[PDB]
Amino acid sequence: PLVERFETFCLDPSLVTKQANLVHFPPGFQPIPCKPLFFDLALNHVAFPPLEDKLE
Amino acid sequence: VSVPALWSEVNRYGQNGDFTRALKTVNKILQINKDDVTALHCKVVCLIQNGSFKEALNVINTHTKVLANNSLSFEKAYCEYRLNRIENALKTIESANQQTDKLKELYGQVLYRLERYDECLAVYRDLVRNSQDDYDEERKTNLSAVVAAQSNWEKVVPTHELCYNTACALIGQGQLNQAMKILQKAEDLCRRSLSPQAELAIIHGQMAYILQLQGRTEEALQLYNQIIKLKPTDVGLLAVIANNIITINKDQNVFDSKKKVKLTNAEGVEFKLSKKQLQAIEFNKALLAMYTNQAEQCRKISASLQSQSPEHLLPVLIQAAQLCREKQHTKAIELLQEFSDQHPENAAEIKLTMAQLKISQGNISKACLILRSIEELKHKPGMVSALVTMYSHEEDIDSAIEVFTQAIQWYQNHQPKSPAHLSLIREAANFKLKYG
Repeated sequence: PLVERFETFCLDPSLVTKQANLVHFPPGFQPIPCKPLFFDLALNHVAFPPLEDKLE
Repeated sequence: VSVPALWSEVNRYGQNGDFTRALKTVNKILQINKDDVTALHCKVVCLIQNGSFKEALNVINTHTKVLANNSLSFEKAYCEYRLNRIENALKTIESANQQTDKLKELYGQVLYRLERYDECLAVYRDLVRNSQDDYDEERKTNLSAVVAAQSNWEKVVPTHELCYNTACALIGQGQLNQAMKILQKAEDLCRRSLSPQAELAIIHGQMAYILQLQGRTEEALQLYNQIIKLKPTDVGLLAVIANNIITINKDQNVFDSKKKVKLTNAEGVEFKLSKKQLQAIEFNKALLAMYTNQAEQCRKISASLQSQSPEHLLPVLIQAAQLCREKQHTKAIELLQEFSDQHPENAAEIKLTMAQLKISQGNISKACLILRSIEELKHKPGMVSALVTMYSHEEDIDSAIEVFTQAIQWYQNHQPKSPAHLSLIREAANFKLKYG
């Protein structure tokens, strides 16, 4: 498409006929990258309170 | 049995690692005595470690009358966050009397889930710089995940997990060649680790994305198919792989496209993925509905997406495509016109599409007029080439040479003596030579 060809001066006579190919019509699909690896570290912080005040 | 004996057994079993029988003896203490805040704290901790967040939430809500003192702010907030109740968890963290390290780290995770990447990045920088523990590599890779997400979607210039996240950041920044090399380094680091194949599955899923971006569609498709057949336990990764396969297939493999879509909308997907990913998924399935004659649902998805005003993906084009597919595109004319008028910042590409629609069958002069209206991209060699050939089609030589003059003047004003500048001058010179 011409949208990705905004450089140089190609004659591309297709622009004057029906198959202009100016932009992606219908619009192109949008792939997405995989989400970055994230860790739920807060599971490591849940634990019993200090029992030293209430032990034998 | 003596209460200190039960407490000693509780402490021993808690340091042992398992929690079910620890919970059983904690509730035995509870039935012994109803007013020991340590006992209910141990109970909610056991419930959280056992994965029953709803039960701990219910316990906290029922015993809020007697809790008082310091309150189970962190435990309640964690139960809400793990129950996808992020909005209530925000105020649960914010309404706590005192802020602890566990609360701050939970707040950072919640902010990451809220896509508030600025405050999340700041708080996680503070977490890494301040708190030292046995999971500092995990904090480093989480911070790297945050910066990768910000660079990938918010457009912000910045162990195998850290290498993979660095590759994700490089993908976001636009680099593709070195991303493959870094992913191969992470693949080596993973291969030497397990000798657990899901951590290699995600690496290969990111590898296939780079393969697809560079044009090597066949190898990307084979990699994606092998990752899908490997059956990883993640759900967001499956959605990402499925919609990337959607983008690869386009309008050819619709039968597999439906399968990928059904894998794209599963339980917990809306929470694992970012808002930008979900919006791109909505765009992709609206496109698929268009290519599969499903017009009403396509329009519904387009309207719902426009209601959110997406930053990067404008869905009105899809609706325009609808009105271009059903051949009554006269309404699409004014639809794109008014959308461009209401959104001047996004009007440029809308008018670029407008021109293509106005060269579809006729009215070429109006197409040139609306091409001239795109001031942002007016002085580009490709567009001026298109304008010149269109004007030469109907022999509007004066308009073509005046377009040349405006382009040359703007280039002289902004970037004199550019290679594209000199190319424009030479092309104009020979055009004038061959047309007087």
